[PDB]
Amino acid sequence: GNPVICMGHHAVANGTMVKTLADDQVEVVTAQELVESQNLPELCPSPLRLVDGQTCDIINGALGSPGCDHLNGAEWDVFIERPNAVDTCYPFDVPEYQSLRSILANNGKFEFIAEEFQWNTVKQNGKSGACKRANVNDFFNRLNWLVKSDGNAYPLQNLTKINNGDYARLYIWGVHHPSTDTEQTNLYKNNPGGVTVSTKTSQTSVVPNIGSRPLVRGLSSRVSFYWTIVEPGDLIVFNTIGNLIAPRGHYKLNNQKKSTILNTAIPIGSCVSKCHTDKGSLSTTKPFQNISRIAVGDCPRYVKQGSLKLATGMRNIPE
Amino acid sequence: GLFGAIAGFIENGWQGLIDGWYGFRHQNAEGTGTAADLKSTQAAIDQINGKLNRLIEKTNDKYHQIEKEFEQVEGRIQDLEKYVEDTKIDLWSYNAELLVALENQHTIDVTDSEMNKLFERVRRQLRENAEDKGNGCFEIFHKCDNNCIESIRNGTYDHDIYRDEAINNRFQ
Ligand SMILES: CC(=O)N[C@@H]1[C@@H](O)[C@H](O[C@@H]2O[C@H](CO[C@]3(C(=O)O)C[C@H](O)[C@@H](NC(C)=O)[C@H]([C@H](O)[C@H](O)CO)O3)[C@H](O)[C@H](O)[C@H]2O)[C@@H](CO)O[C@H]1O
Ligand SMILES: *[C@@H]1O[C@H](CO)[C@@H](O)[C@H](O)[C@H]1NC(C)=O
Ligand SMILES: *[C@@H]1O[C@H](CO)[C@@H](O)[C@H](O)[C@H]1NC(C)=O
Repeated sequence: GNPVICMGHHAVANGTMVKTLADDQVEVVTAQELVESQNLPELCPSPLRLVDGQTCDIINGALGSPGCDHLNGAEWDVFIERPNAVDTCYPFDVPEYQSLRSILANNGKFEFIAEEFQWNTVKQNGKSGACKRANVNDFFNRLNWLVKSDGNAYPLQNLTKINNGDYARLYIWGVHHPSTDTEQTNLYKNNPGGVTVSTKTSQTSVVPNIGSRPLVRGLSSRVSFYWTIVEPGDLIVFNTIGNLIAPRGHYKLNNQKKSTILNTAIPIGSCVSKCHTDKGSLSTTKPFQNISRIAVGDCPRYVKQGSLKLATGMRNIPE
Repeated sequence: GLFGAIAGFIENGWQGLIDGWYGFRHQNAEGTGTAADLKSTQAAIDQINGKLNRLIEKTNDKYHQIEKEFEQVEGRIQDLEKYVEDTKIDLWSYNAELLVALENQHTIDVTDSEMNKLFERVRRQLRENAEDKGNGCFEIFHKCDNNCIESIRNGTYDHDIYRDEAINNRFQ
């Protein structure tokens, strides 16, 4: 009596090293990489809606700077802001810049509603050579530059916009900063000027600053931009004795704000992906990625490791 | 492996076994053969693709977050933003490292387990007609032609058929 039967398992010539709790290098027959380390050299325009700012960043888009007209009516899941975006208008600053940029980005649309402001004797539509539009002196197309009458009057301004619609409104308004008191006086007569924007629940007051400032786009003067959100049932009051860069209306806010912004130079292609990094879209089923902590959409989780191998087979012991 | 089969009492795997993870290798009077075991193979495969699927596709659908790159320091607020992100990344990297280590330790034990189950199943079919040689092989103490071998492989082997022949060979 001597037939023999043996029970055994498969093997291959060269398997894959994996880690366990116990051992850092164990050879198994097959394994699968869980960290995505390759990205597409482009951003996928589907199935998320990407809006390419091109030359305008999102703040300049909102203000209506020249070159930003392609952003009118734009709706996005992800606003693509370009590193080489260029200023094309009056030198300006925004005191809570990142906060405004967040609101605009999160909101997800540029839907502007023109409104009629009955500014008193003051003259409207001040323009500049710092803000040329089609080689003609111009300004932010969402803003209205008010100055004294020809008969040197800047009467205290005071008009009111009432929100009785079914959506919160965003008003963007500014304050002008002359480089001289002469400059101040030839513009607004009054010195100092001043703005107070009020709602039922808030009032915001700005006193203009006059000083020598670096030449930006051939100017030493500046505009500072502010914003006011007016919920339905509330309203907004504008008050000026000089220096107001007035709104021409309001942007619409969504009730639910679900969008965001991505700053990257990566071109938009023709691929399909729901995961976007600042280095390009990912096309993967892996649960992790080491490409960038900056990631928007339906993405793998960002980790530090370059590789994590999951065993998908038994230990490899050949011969 | 907790069971000591793979890289244990089975000294190595079979590169010639290419149509299954586990199988049988026999030698009788008419020759030798190697055949895959479907049920043990499928059990191991089912338990592994199961892990794969629980892993691949969960939900990290994120839009508006926080800024994560900064040109110049600003102080307190920026420090917090960077600290939150760095904290978040270390925790997830830890989770990923531990997950893969646990899963792999489990996968190796499972595959070692299925090997042992297959061995134990065959042992039970063979009753008193065979003896463990210690290397994952049974010495069969009766003539066992190809049909006989196949009956052990498909689970129709009837030990009573050969018992008298086998007992006599083992003990005299
Ligand atoms: C206003 C006046 O009576 N003085 C005239 C000066 O405007 C002018 O001074 C030069 O001004 C240069 C740029 O002028 C601008 C501009 O930004 O394009 C011209 C705009 O039309 C004007 N916008 C208004 C009045 O709403 C704008 C504005 O005053 C300032 O931007 C506010 O700071 O001025 C630049 O500053 C030059 O360095 C300067 O020589 C002189 C000389 O051309 O003519 C005056 O009649
Ligand atoms: C303007 O201001 C006056 C007081 O100065 C206030 O009573 C009135 O409600 C305001 N009206 C408008 C049109 O803004
Ligand atoms: C991601 O992992 C690969 C190796 O898998 C490595 O070459 C690359 O440097 C890693 N990326 C980063 C940003 O560290």
